[PDB]
Amino acid sequence: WEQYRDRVNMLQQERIRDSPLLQAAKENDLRLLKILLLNQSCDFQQRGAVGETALHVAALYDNLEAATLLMEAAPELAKEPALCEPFVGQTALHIAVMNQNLNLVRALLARGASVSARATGAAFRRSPHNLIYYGEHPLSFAACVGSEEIVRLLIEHGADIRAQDSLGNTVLHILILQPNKTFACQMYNLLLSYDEHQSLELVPNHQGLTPFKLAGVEGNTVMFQHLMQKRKHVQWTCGPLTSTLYDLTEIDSWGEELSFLELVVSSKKREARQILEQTPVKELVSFKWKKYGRPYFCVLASLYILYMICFTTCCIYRPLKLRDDNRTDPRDITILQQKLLQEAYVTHQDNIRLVGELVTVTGAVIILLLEIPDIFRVGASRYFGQTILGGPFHVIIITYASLVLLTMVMRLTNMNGEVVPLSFALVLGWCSVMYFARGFQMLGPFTIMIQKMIFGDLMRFCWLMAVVILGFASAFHITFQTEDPNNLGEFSDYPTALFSTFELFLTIIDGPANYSVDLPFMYCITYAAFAIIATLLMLNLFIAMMGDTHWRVAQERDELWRAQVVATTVMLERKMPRFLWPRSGICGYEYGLGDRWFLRVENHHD
Amino acid sequence: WEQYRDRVNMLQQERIRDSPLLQAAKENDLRLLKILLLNQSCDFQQRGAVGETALHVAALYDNLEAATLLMEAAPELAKEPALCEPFVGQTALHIAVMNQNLNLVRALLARGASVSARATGAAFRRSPHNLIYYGEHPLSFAACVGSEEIVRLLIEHGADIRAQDSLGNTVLHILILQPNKTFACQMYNLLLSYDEHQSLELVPNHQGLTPFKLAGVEGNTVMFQHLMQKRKHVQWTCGPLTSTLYDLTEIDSWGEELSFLELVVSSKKREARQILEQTPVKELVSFKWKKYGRPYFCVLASLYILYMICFTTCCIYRPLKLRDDNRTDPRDITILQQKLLQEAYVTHQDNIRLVGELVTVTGAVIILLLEIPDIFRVGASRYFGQTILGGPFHVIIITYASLVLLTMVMRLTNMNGEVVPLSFALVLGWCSVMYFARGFQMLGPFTIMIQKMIFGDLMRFCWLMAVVILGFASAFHITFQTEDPNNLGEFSDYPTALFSTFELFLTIIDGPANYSVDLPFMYCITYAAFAIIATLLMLNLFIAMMGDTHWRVAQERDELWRAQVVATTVMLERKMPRFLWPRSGICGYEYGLGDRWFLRVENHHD
Repeated sequence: WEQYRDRVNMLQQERIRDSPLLQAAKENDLRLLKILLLNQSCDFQQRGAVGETALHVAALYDNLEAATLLMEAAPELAKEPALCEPFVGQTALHIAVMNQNLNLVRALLARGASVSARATGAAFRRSPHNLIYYGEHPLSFAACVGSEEIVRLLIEHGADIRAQDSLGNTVLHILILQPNKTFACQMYNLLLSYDEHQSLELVPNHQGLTPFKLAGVEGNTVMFQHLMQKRKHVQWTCGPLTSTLYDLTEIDSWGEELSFLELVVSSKKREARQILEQTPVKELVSFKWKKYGRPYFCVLASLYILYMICFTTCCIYRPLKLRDDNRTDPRDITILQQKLLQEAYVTHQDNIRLVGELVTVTGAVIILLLEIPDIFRVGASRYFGQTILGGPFHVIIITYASLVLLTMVMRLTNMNGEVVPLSFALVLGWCSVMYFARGFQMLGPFTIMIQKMIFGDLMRFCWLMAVVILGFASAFHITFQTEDPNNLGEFSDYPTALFSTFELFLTIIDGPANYSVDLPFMYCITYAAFAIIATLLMLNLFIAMMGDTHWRVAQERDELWRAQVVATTVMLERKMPRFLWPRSGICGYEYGLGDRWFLRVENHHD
Repeated sequence: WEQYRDRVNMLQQERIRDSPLLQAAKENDLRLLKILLLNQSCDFQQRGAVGETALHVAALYDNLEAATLLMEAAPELAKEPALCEPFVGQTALHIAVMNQNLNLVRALLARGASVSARATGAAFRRSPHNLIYYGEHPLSFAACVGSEEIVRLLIEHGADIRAQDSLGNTVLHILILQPNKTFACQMYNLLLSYDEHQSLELVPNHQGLTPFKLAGVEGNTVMFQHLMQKRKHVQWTCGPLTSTLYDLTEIDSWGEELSFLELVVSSKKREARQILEQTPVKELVSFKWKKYGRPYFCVLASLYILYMICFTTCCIYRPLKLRDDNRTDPRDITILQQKLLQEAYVTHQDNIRLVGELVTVTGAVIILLLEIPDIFRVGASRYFGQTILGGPFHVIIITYASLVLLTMVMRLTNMNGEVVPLSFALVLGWCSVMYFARGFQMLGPFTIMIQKMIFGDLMRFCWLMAVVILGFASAFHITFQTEDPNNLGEFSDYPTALFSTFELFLTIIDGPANYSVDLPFMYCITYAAFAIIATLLMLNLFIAMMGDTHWRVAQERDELWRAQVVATTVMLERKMPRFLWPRSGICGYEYGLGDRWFLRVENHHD
C-alpha cells in the first residue's frame, strides 16, 4: 500500500545518496561527472532500488548536461528500462517526457531510445493509490502532460497511436481519463489529425467501451460536446434561429447489447448525469419520455395499483373460523383462527378469493421473471445501491415477491402463522408503489427526498434515539417493578417498557399518569428529564436538521430526478417489445444519407 | 407537429441536394452556375419540397453573387413565392431581410420584388411550436430583426405600415411581441417617425387590443415606460423634486367595456404584474385602493361576516325532535331526528329562524346574481385558475351557494338528510371568509401562502401519505382480525382501520394499547415501523419541506399580494354603482386641457 511505496521511495533515495555517480547525476556535479566517466573502472550499469539507471536520475531532476555526458559515456543506458516492481517498464524517456523538456527528448531520440516502451509498472496503473493516470506508452505521457511539440516529435520518430496498455486503453481513452484542462481537446484534435494514413474512435478497451462511451461514463462534458461538434451537421442558419442535425449512431446504440445511455445512467460518477442535459441527449430522452416513456409508465403504474388492490382484497377477506380451543385465560384475546386448507375453498366467495390468489401468484411470478435476470446482468451492488435505477424499490419488490411466495408455501402446506408474511408483504408491496412516483414531476423529487432521509439523517437519529430508549426504558423498569402492574402497565416488564418509551419518545401515546394512586416521585423526576432531553430537544432538532439538510440537497435531488427519468426510459425500452418502441430519430435512408439515424433541433441564439 | 416539421426540413434538404441548380445555389458554385444558367434547357422554375425557388436557397445560405446571377438569368423568380403548407407566402425577400444583408435587399428591390408579400405560412404564425414571431410582412421582419437601414429602404420602396397579418397584429404589436433588446424602442420610435402623412397606436388587433393594451398584457415594462414618456408632460422641475403630469386616457379606460388594468391583472403572463409597479399605475391603483377600495372592501367583509354569523345561528338552532322510532340496539346512538315541515315553523323562535333562513336564501341569490355572469364574461378556466382574481374562493363560494340552495330544496320537500349539505356548506362558506383577507397587509400574503401550499406541497405529501395509510391500514387489519374487537376496536373492520391509521399518522389520537390483555407482537413490530417511517420522518419532513419552500416563494407571494389588491380594486369598481366610484384623476376640462383626465406626481431625484 502507501507504506510500501514510501519504503520504496526512501530506499531509492538512499541508493542515489550512496552511489557517487547517481549522486553526481542528481546534484549536477559536472567535475565529479568528468572524474567518474573518465575512469573506465566505474560501473556504467549501476542500478538503484527500483533498478533505475543514471539517466533516470538525470531526467528525474531535469539535468540536461549530466544526461548528455551520460549518453557520451554510455549510449546503451538509453535502451535500458527499470526492472523492479513499482517501475517495471519505466525508461528515461517516460521521465523526460513527463518533466516537459524538449531538448532531453531530442537527446534520447537522437540516440534511438525505445518509443514504444510499455511502462507496465504498478505506479502507472489506474489505481486510487496513484494520483494520476498518464498511461504506459510515452505517447500517452506526452498527450496527457500537454506538450504538442513532444508528441509531434514522438509521432515523427515512430509512436504507433493504436497502442493499448493495461485495461486496454488507447491514447484517446487516457486523454479522456484526465481532469479537464484547456489543451485536452486540442491534444484530441491533434492526435486525430495524425489518424490519416476501424479508426481510433471505434476501438474499445478491455471493458468494451469506445472513447465516446468512456466519455459518457466518466462524466466529462467539454470533451463530449467537442466530440459532438464532429458528429453534427448544421442544416441552415436563417436569421437568429438555426436548424442543425445530430447523428445518433453512437448515442442511441440500437444494435449493441450495452448502450450508451445505460452506461451513462448506471455509472458511479456523479458528473455522468450532467451529460443527460447535453445538446443531443436531453431532447432525445425528452422525446423518448414524452411520446413513449410516460404513457407506458402510467399504464404499468395503473396495472401495479390494480394488482396491489387485488392482493389487498384477497388479504382482507382471509379465511377465518371460530376458535375450537377455549380461551379460559385473562390477558388472552383470540376469538378467530386460521382455517385449514380443506374448508378454505368451499363457497363462491372462496372461489373468487382462489382466482384472485392465483392472480396474485401469477403477478409474483411475472415480477420474478423480469427482475431476477438483471440482478446478474448488471452488478448486484450496482443494481441495489443506485438511487437512479431504483435500487431500494427493487429490493423491496424482490422481498415482497419472496414473502408472498412464502405465503403460498404456508398456505399449500398447513402451517399456522400466515399473519406475519402477509404483514411484511402487505407493508412492503404497498410501499413499493412509490417506485412509480418517479414518472411525475410533483411526486418524484419528494420520493427521492424521502429516500435521502431514510439513508441519511434518520439512521443517525435512530442510533442515538435507541440509546435513549434503552437507558430510559431500563430506568422506567427500575422505577416501576416495585409497583402494582394493574394500575400502570406501561412498564410492567422490559419489552413493553422498551416499546412504551419508544412510543412516548415520539409523543404518540400520552404520559402515564394515574391520579387515583400515588406514583413514585422519581418517575416524575426521570420523566421530567425524559421530557427535557429526549422529546423536547431531539424530536425538534430532527425537524431542524431535516430543514437544514433540505435546502442543501434540494438542487441535487432536483437534478437527480431528471437523471432517473432517463433511467426509467432506458429501462422501459429493451423490456417492452420492439413493436411498442420504434427507433427514435429521423431515418437517413429515406433521404439518402447512408443508413444513419439523425435528430434535428432548432436553437435560437442572439 | 415537430416530427412533421422535421420531415419537411429533411425533405427540402433532400430536394436541394438532388437538384443541381439548387445545390450550386446552396454551395455558391459559380462555375457550375455559369454552366447551368448558360444552358437554355435548364428549368429556371425549379421548386423544392416547400416550393422554394433558387433565390430562396441563395438567400437562405446568404449567397449574394449566386443570387445576382439568378436575377440576371431570371428576374421573374423575384416575384415568385413558395407554395406549400409550412411556407405559404414566403418569398426570397423575407429570407433576405431576416438574414440581415442590405445589398441583397437592394438587389431584390432593384428588380421590383413584392414589398407587401403576406407570408401567411404556418411557420410564421404565433405558435408555441415556432421559436419566434416575426410577423408576416417584410416590414415586420425588418422591424423585429433590428436593421434600421433595411426598414428605411422598405418604407422608401413602399411598405404600407398599417398592415395587419393573421391575428390582426400591426408592426407595433409584433415589435411589442418580442424578447426585450436594445433596439426595440428605437425601432418603435423610427416606425412612429414614419407615421406622419386613427393612428398606429390606436388600431386594435383581432383580440381588440391596442399596442398599449398588448404591452400591458404581455408584461414588458421597458416598452411600457417608453410609451409613457410620450404620454406624460413635466410641469416643473424646481430644485431636486419635479412635478410631472401623466395622462390616464389609455390607462383608466373609463368608457370602454374591457379596461387596461383588468387586462393586466387577468393575464397568463407572470411579468404583467410588474406593470402594476410602474410610475403612473402604482400611484393610480394606490389612490384608488386607499380612498375607495379598502373602506368598501371592509364594508363588504363586515356584511359577509354578519351574513355568515346569521347562517351559523340558523344552523345551530335547527328544528330537532325526539325520535319516534325506538333504538333497541347497541352501537346505535341517535336520540333526536329532523322535524317535518308541518311543525318546523310553529313558535316565535321558529319565526325568527324563518326570517333568518329567508335572509340566508336571499344572500345566496344575491351571491349567484353577481358571480354567475362573470363565469361567462371572462373565461371560466381564467376565472377559476387565477390566484390573483380569487379563483378557489370563487369556486367554494359557488359551491356554498349551491349547497345552501340544495338545503332549501331538501327543506321545502320533506327529505331526510339536511346534515350533508349543511355540513359541507357550513365548512365551505366559513372557509370562504378568507377571501376578504386579501385587503389587509397582515392577512393577505398568509392567505395566498396557504393557497400555495394547498395546491403545492400538500398534494405531493397526501399521495404518498395515502399510500402509507392504505398499506399500514391493510396490515393493521390483518394483525387484528383474529382478535376480540371489544378490547381494541381501532382496527375492527377496514374503513375504521383506514380512518384510524389516518388518525394516528398525524398523532392526533393515541396509539392503541391495552395493558390488561396481550396484543399481538407483530402489531408491535409493524407499529414500530409505522412510528419510524411514517410519523417520525414524513410528519417532520413535511415541516422541513414547507420551511424550504417558504423562503423561496416568499418574494413571489409578497409581489403577488400587491398584484391581487389591484384585482380587488378593479373588481370593486364596475360592480358597485358609479355614484360610489368617482373617476380617478384630475379633470383637464376645468383647466382647459381638452377633455382628458390626468394624474400628477412629485418625484425627488438627486
